[PDB]
Amino acid sequence: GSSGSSGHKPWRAEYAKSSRSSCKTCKSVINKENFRLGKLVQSTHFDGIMPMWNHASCILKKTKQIKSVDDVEGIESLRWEDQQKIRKYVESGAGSNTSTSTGTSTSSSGPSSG
Ligand SMILES: [Zn+2]
Repeated sequence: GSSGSSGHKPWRAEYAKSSRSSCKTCKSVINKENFRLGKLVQSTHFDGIMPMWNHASCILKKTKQIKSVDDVEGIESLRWEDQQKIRKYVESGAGSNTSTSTGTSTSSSGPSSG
């Protein structure tokens, strides 16, 4: 795919228009009409960006994920309650019950089929 829009937000916000995608944090299906989050990670090799699809609640529960609501794209399209989950997460100490962990464990990361 071709494009030309300098600058790209790390996180994305938009209601899933399908139920084919499956979260990575919980490894479940993301039914359409739901608020999810996609962690865009640029690569050095030649390959279409891989948006890490994860329930908006699967990420917010984690720590050191989002810096500010400004980093989230399309966040203005999300429902009020949803938009709050972001700002109310980036402003306040990410995570609850002081539950902080270094990223996520490794799961056969490599030969992943698909
Ligand atoms: Zn999930």
